Amino acid sequence: ISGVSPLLYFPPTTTSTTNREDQINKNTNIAIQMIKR
Amino acid sequence: DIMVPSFVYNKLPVIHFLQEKRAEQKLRRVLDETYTEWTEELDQAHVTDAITRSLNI
Repeated sequence: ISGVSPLLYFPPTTTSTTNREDQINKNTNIAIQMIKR
Repeated sequence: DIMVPSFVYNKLPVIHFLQEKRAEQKLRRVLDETYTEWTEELDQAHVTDAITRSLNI
C-alpha cells in the first residue's frame, strides 16, 4: 500500500434509501421474468 | 330342459375363474401405468446471481 492515497474511502452508502418494497419488488419482477422464459 | 342346462352348469366355474383373472389383469394394468412425475425447476440461486449482476455489483 506504498504511496500516500488521495482519499479517505467512506462507506459507499449513498442511496441507503432503497426501500425494501421496491428493492424486493424489482427482484420479484426479475424472478417472474426468468421463470416464464 | 336337461342337456343345455347341464352343459351351462359345467361351463360356469371355468368362465367365473377366467373373468376373475381378467379383472385382476385389468387392475394390474391400471397399477402398472402409474408413475410419479418429479419435475425440475430453475434454481433460485441463478436468479439471485442475475439480480446482483443487474445491480452492477
